[PDB]
Amino acid sequence: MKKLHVSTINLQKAWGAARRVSKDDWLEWLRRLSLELLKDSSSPSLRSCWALAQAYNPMARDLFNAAFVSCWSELNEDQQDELIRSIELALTSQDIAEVTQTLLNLAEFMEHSDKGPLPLRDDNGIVLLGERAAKCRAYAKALHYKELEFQKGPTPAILESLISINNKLQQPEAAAGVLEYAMKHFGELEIQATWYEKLHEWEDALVAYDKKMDTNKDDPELMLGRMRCLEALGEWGQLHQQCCEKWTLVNDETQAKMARMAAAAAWGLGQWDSME
Amino acid sequence: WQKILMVRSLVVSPHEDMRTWLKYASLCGKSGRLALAHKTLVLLLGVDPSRQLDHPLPTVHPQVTYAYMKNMWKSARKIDAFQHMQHFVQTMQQQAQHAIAT
Amino acid sequence: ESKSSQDSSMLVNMGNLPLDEFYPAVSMVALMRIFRDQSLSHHHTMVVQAITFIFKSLGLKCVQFLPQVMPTFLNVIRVCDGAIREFLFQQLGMLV
Amino acid sequence: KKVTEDLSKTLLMYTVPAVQGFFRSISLSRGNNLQDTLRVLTLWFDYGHWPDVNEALVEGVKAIQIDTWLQVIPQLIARIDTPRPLVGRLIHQLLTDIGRYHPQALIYPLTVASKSTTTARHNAANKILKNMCEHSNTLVQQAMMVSEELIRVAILWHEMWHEGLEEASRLYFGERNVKGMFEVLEPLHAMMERGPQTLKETSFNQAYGRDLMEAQEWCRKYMKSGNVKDLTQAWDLYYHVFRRISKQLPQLTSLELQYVSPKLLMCRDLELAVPGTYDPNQPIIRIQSIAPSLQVITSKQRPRKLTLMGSNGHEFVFLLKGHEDLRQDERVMQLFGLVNTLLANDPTSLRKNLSIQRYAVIPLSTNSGLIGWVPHCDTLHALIRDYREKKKILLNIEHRIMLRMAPDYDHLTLMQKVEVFEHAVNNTAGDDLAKLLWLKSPSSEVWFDRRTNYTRSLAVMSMVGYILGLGDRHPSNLMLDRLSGKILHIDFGDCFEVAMTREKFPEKIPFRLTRMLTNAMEVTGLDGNYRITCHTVMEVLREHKDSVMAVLEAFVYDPLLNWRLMDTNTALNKKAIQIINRVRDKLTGRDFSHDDTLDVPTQVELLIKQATSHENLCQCYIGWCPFW
Amino acid sequence: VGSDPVILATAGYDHTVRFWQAHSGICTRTVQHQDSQVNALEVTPDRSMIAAAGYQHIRMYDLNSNNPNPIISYDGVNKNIASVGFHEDGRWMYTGGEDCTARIWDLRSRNLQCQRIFQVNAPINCVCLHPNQAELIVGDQSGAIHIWDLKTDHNEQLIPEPEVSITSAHIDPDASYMAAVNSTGNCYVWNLTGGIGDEVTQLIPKTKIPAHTRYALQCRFSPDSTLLATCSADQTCKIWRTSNFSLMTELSIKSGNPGESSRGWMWGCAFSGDSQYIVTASSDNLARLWCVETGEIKREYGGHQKAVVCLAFNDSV
Repeated sequence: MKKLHVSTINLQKAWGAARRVSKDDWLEWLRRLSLELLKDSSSPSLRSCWALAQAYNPMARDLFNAAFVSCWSELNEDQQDELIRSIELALTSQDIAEVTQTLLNLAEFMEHSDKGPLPLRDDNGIVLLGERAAKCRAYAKALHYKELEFQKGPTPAILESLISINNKLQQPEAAAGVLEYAMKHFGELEIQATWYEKLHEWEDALVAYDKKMDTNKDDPELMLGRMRCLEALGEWGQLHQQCCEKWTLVNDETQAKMARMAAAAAWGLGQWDSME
Repeated sequence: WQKILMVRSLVVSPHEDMRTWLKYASLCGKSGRLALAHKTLVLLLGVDPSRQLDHPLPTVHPQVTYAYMKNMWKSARKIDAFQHMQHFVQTMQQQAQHAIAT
Repeated sequence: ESKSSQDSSMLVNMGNLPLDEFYPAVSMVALMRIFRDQSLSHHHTMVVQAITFIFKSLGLKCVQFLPQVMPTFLNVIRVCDGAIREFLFQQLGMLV
Repeated sequence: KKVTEDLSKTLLMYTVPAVQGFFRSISLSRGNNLQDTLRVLTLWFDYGHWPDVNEALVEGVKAIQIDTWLQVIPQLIARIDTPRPLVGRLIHQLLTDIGRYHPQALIYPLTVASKSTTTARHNAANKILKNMCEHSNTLVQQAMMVSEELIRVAILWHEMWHEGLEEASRLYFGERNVKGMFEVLEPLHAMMERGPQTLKETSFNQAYGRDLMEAQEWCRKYMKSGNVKDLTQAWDLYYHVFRRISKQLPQLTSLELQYVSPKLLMCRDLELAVPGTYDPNQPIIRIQSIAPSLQVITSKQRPRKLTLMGSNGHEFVFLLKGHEDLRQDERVMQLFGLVNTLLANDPTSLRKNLSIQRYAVIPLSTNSGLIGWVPHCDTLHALIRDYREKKKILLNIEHRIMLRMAPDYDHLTLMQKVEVFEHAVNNTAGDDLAKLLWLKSPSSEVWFDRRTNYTRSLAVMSMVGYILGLGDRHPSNLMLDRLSGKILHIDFGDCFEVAMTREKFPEKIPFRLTRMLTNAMEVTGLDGNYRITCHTVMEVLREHKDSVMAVLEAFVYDPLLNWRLMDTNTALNKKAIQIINRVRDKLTGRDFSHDDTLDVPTQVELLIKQATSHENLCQCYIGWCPFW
Repeated sequence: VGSDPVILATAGYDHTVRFWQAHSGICTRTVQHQDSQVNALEVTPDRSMIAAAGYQHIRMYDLNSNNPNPIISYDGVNKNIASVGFHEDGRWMYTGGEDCTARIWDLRSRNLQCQRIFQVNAPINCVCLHPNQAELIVGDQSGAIHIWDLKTDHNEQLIPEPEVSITSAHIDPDASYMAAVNSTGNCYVWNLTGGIGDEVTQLIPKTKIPAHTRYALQCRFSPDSTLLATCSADQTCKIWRTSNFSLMTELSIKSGNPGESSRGWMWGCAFSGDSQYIVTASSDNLARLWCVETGEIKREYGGHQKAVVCLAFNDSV
């Protein structure tokens, strides 16, 4: 029945994107295809073909392990081709960017449950891009993958992407301990200001900025970020002073940015025109 | 709460608000960040930076007095913290049954 | 920060794990039944004639067995209760 | 004397004003008594024969609200035998004051206490049982009634004979003890002397109990004759049925309820609450039905799986284990109610939503009793293999290496054993745990949270079990929920150092973080929530170390559990005085250096650090499986 | 081994004692040391015969009687007799066990036990009987060095790194220093005072060697007292000149690849009769006779199915 899948891996490919619901209609096809593809027949699966095509809206929605049976049907090249085609369509679903990103990621798990990990593995990068498509799977399932690549190997970059997602997953202290461990390796340079910022340990970032702000003149960032501590520190006078002290260096950027904090600063001390 | 009270500042002095500042400053104390609260505690009293340990603590707001005290207990000096208490307690049961109007 | 929880305070997944424990087809077979029964629990056009035919398929096609067939009746009965004779004449000639 | 009585004054002289203050805390204590409830009892069990201490402790009764005492009811039951009668009577008195309402906690331990080998207990019971018989009788009966054929079904003669012959033989071969060896067997004879009353008793008495009774006299023949010829005939006789019976024990699965208790197979719709389940604030859940199949786990005693219909129409799965005392954990779980309440107060512990699971614990003998059962939970121990097996992995492959490399293991020096355990764990995969945990959870957050939930609930007994010194945690010693994603514990037998106190393989780890568990959390899940969580724990109690002080010291001094000592040792207060500093050593944080009362985190860390040592690890018992 | 001046013996779990000669490349003779690990390969320093420590036994064999049977397998022990040493009489033997007590043996006394016992506290790391041969010095696992007298029994307790072993307090025949290689991988060095005659030999710290990140198995004085060669759990010999305590010649059995197999550890590392050659017991089930100068194997002896901790290089010559 590979010819069917071959025809379906064609029909599933269909017009990727062109536009969005069509990429989904490509899936809706691919679904109904996979349905009519009958899977391995597996007549029970084959039974669903018309049934899922009856309507069958949520039934037609899954269809989840349909492709599994098909992906379990080998033609591994054709599979890979389809997988690539899928992966391409999944890049097109990364370009979708929404719907399959839900569904395909779902098809990831079930496969990833099946062992079954076979397709495109690791592929985790775009897996993260789907997990960068939207949000919570794009956290929960993502953090998994995120950690998971992190298990293939650590990088501060991972950590950067990583401890972030904890709070993107609202898991605050997990983020910290990572750093806490990461401290024990990664890394001095790794900008713990940005971290402490993302940690919202402001005092630590303060000197951290101060440290780097000792090093050079300011990245508008650093002044901001350092003073972003102070406002988060609640600290005014410095925050007051420094933007008052340095208002000159400001880019219109730094201007627009700091002016806020600056507004916040002088207001903080109940100067007005200063802020104003 | 700052951002709150920041607003709520624009209208009212902290000098009425003090009670609000407290569990605030308390939670600020519980934030571990005393200074800020302490800074407010100063502004709350408008008197007595940690300057002398000898400053009789002005009773202007006994609770506010009470407030910083256990902060001071929390703080490095729990000696004076214990100390002005009795002093204040002195002042209290002195002031208390005396300054009574029925 | 809490109260909006506090003040406000399966078979798929129960199937999702055993799927590999057995034939995926079996699990595929397994998963087949549920969504049907839901759609059966739902009442529409379809109240799922076409699948009652495909319901027929499994029981035939699967040939057996068993238990995931068991809860289906109770619907089917209450479906035939819900029926709405059109399905009956089938359901009847179907349940055959 | 001069001082001691001035003391006796000063003791009492400060005591009784304190006392009312307690009952005047209990005025406002009001929904958490216990620290108070223990104070009085602490006193009540010391100075009570003094009238003044008797006086107000009589007095505070009338202010106190009964549910206070309804907390400590079991301990109150334990000390019913306390001699100095200004104590003892008021116990009975106040019990007799208590019994009218809410017998439902009272009943069973009293129904248990209804017998005593030290009689004063069941006397005052039989007294207050009689005092309670006046109204709740049928229930008191139905309490007894069930417990009657509970405890019967709870232990089975053929096994009793099975075990006894093994036991007896041990005394017989090991000690060459024939004398007290009767006291082994002949009470079972004296058991079967009251007759097999049931199928399984009789059919056993028939098909087997012959040789027993037969050789019974042969052993009595041997008593006087002192010639093993009477006895060695007796032996094979015993063995004859026995060596058969031994093999013939694991024929027992989920028992047909006629063979012993049609008597309970009668029991229906009693007025009587589901065991331990009645709380003062809800309607009783009466027992409604029990299935004619009642099942037995294959394990130490072949523990006995119970299921109970409720009058509310649910099913309450219980377990039962003969010849294992609950009284430890009977009170231990009780501790946790507070412990939860401790955390119930703390915002973040509340926000972080921290608890210790618990279950129904109601001894029948000392050594038997009601164990509620919660499904969706199991030992990690299985799961490991469950992983391994479905993952097609050789069980001991780790330690299999450890012999492969080092069959001399037990005989090695540390650095060796270390290197072994190193080289072992050097070569071992660590993901086995989480992998299924991933899989066995239907999705990531689902997974994630469980991990979280785990990782947290982990930290609890991690810290808590440390301070209590709860020992022997190995993948069997506890269980793991699948759905809630929560660890659970069992195997609480070790109390404080009993795990290190025990001679062979003292486990030098304060509680098990082992690499899987370690690995079990988020990536390097040590430093994350966990240690921070561990802080939260270590935090809270070093305020509340008070409330726990009385708790421990109470059953630290539990007399029926003080002979844990002799059991551990294989006088009373004095020995169990010792650990109560280690407690404070821990509870302070002064445990490590008595110079410092240590910080949370390093103390936390140090406890981690202790839990870190491979040395400690590799020294631990192998069946405990540190490398796991 | 009988007529053989240079005697290189290699042991471990093996439940043998595989005898070799550092000039062979060839198995010299074979003893079976069984029921147990070999704890150490210890001949009476006079080369009388070799008592090989097991689990609750030593086993007396002889260098000079080839492939013998135990003269005494020494019992009255819990676990191994871990730290085993002789008074250089060669009759009188002074052994720490896994007992945590100090056994005073008269071996040619028929009695299978030690003629005396002293009780140290923490599990015994070492036995070094001071060059005076009147002073027992024992290490323990908390790193509390019992400095002990054969006669007045004084327990003097050195604790250079507390709570953690000095794997061995080692004896150079001078005892200018007492260097005790810790558990942790840092060997302390303690100038031994010259009141030795009255059994003083005070501990004057010179060096805690930055010996090893991970555990340092043993620091080895050149019997010359010249060099100090540090055995390792992280598998390196670092020779810190007993004079200078600078690395002279490393034996890195860290071999150029990190975690393999635990490629074997620096356990004890020979000072040859000239202290120019160095034998490395290891996890390798082998031992490698290198050159203390250049660390160059003259002859490596595999006999073993079991990691070689245990070595004997004995020249009484």
